[PDB]
Amino acid sequence: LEQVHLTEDGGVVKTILRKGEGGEENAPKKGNEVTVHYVGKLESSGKVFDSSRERNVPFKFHLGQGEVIKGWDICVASMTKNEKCSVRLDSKYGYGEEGCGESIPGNSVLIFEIELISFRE
Amino acid sequence: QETLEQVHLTEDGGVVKTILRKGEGGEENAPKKGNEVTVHYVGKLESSGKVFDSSRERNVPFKFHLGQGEVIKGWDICVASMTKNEKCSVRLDSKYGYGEEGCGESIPGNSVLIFEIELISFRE
Repeated sequence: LEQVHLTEDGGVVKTILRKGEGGEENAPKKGNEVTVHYVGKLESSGKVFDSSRERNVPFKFHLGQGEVIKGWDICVASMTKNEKCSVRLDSKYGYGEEGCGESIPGNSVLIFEIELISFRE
Repeated sequence: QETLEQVHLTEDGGVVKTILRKGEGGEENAPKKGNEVTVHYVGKLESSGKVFDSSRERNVPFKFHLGQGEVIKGWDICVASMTKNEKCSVRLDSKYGYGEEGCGESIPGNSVLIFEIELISFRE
């Protein structure tokens, strides 16, 4: 087991499933475009609400710029190339009391399996 | 402040586009279902005027595949109607946005959204 508490409130907890390359040169940096695959589920039901794997299209975003939910910017910033994790996000690090659309109720804990495939600038 | 034509893209008034800058003419200049489009956008709540998301602030154009349901419905409908270099303002009723649930701290349930969208480019 390695369950990394990335925030001190226990709201972002990254369980490492497969260790990445591990280097200092090996983590993305702020403003980098990252490429990931992910599978997102609600903790409450365990049901998947979004999967880039199902779409067969890797997801790209720019790190640390608020293009994704807070818990993603925190989690991905902690990953190394080829790392696969399962991250548990309290609602404060996801969509909060409001929720998001039909699939994510208010105050939902989200669990994402994230695999960091590559990054560049 | 110019008097600008509004283009209704649905029969229910829920997606209404105002062209601020006309894009390039022709069909070669309209994106097709499945194309990767690149846009800049600024999204605000109609009720308060608060900006909830802006690719312009990030200085990073946003890319998605058109017509796949990978963006809110009003975006699939609006961008399908644009041509290269068009800049528009589109008003989305919540049916075409985030619905009764809303989306995070900045988008309440049943919110009308206003997006300024610029279609920068697209490709297969």
